[PDB]
Amino acid sequence: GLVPRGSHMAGAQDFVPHTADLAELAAAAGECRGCGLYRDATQAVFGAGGRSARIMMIGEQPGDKEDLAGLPFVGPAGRLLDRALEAADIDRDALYVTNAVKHFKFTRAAGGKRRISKTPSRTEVVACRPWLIAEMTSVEPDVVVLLGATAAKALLGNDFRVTQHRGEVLHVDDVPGDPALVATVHPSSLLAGPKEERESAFAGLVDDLRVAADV
Ligand code: SF4
Repeated sequence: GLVPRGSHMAGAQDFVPHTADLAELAAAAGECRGCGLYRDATQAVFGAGGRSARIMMIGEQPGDKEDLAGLPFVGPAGRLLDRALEAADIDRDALYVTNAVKHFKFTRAAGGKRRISKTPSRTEVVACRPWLIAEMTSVEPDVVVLLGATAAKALLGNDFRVTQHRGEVLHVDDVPGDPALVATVHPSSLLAGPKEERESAFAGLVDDLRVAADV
């Protein structure tokens, strides 16, 4: 064909430039129309960090605060994650942090105090995955921490259950570079609930971060 058929016809793939440079990738994501989420979001929120990072962390999506900060993990969940990283003795300079989808999907409720996140469909996750693959091949992390169900399923499969594999180092044969994978609870889940449950859950997140950092 004058123009061939191929992966560039699906999802975000044709918006991803043939460069591993994270600044160029982030600039290009600002123009992505790979699914419908770019329309109502303020901006794309690419990952943050550098290519020497040994640990990559992936959440679900930018939330209300991130959508306007332009940066991942800035809101209350990000502050809880910072507390856990510090308890786990993990250097922020060793991290590249991002999300399975790069545009905030949301609604409002009258009387609300924030835009309410809505779950990306598996269709949206698969559409945005080209960016995640670009990030992973750019950074070459030794280990990927998957924060919550959307991010864990993005790499481990749509049937994967975070709740059934806590503490475990995983490897799957179609992830570029074959990094270790550790799936854990998303920090937003630890913000609410009875104290004893939040405290036990926090300790478990610190444990999983420490497993990842010991890879
Ligand atoms: S969520 Fe991902 S695939 Fe969809 S428009 Fe945004 S960057 Fe592109």
